[PDB]
Amino acid sequence: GSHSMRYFYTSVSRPGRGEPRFISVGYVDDTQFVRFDSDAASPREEPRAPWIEQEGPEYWDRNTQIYKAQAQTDRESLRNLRGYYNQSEAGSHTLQSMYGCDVGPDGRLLRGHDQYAYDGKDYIALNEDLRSWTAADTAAQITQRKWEAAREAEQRRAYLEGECVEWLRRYLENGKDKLERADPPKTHVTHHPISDHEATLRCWALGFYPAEITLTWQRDGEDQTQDTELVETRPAGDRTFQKWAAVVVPSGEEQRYTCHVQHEGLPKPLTLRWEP
Amino acid sequence: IQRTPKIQVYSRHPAQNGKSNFLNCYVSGFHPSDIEVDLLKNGERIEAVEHSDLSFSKDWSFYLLYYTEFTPTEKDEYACRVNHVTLSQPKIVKWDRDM
Amino acid sequence: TPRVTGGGAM
Ligand SMILES: [Cl-]
Ligand SMILES: [Cl-]
Ligand SMILES: [Cl-]
Ligand SMILES: [Cl-]
Ligand code: NA
Ligand SMILES: [Zn+2]
Repeated sequence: GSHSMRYFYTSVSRPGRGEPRFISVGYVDDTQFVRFDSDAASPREEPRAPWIEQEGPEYWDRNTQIYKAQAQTDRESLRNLRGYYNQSEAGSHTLQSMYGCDVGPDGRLLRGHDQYAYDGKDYIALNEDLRSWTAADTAAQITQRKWEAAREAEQRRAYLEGECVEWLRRYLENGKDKLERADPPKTHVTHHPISDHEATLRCWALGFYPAEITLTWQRDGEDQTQDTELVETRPAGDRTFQKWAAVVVPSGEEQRYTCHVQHEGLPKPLTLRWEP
Repeated sequence: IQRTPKIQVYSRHPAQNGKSNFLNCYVSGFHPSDIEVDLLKNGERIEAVEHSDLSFSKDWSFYLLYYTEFTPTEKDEYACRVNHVTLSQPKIVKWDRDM
Repeated sequence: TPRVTGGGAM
């Protein structure tokens, strides 16, 4: 199916506690495969998935030099950002970067992304055209003017249509037994009385990959959106994800409720009921 | 400005007394990234808990998984204790096998 | 593999 590669950088200043820490993590779909941390004893790009371990010494060396240069650039950006917002040198601030490419089943580029956030708020983003920027405020307009003057978007587009697509295609081939495998959810419904007249029905989905899933409860075939407690999809720690959806039902009406599960790992969607 | 963490405490596999498993605490949706997470066994801090590499979602909020190998029993109680700038007191979430 | 920017900063 469709695949993505994304890099996620976090630079956090810490006045009085040294220079800003730079951390980067790289993903293919929901699978993390690399990390880089400026606070590590000997900062270097490290493998975090089995299929990337085969990359030679030149891979780890080149990438380590890229992150080290980026950490320095982010520290310069944090200083500039503090000035654009007339902020004191005393407070901590965060600069996040998120970029990458989406490709279809045939490896062709579907969409590129290259964007940033300052203190958790969108700051600037490369538009879908990969040629122009959208600035959130008058401070990001300064970054936009600088990047327009430097024709910065052209280098971003070249990576997104080039290296990004070519390396993602390589990683998908090298990690095909996992990256091209969808593990379906293992499901069950639990029943817990709350009182003499109500019980919770909880619909479980376990051991699935990728994370994308749809879990819903219906009462007489009608979606129970407002009355369902739906937890965020969570990692199990073994590459898979979990999720549950619960509803409070009147005692004796359990058979009117159906849990519906949609996941790419499933031949067809599941319809589950409480089986006493 | 700031976003408080969502916290979920749960096991890697459905819990079975006497069978080795992993106790997880997933913290997500928070900003800024600095956070402190402890896993507790019968109210005491478990030593050498590991965690995932700092990452974040499309809405820029951070998430981390803290985890430890454990063998559940009928008597032992587990919990997760989280501290964050948005919290005036540590927030404790008890492990409930049904959630 | 990660991207290299122009390096002129924000
Ligand atoms: Cl200030
Ligand atoms: Cl593999
Ligand atoms: Cl939640
Ligand atoms: Cl904290
Ligand atoms: Na929740
Ligand atoms: Zn730059």
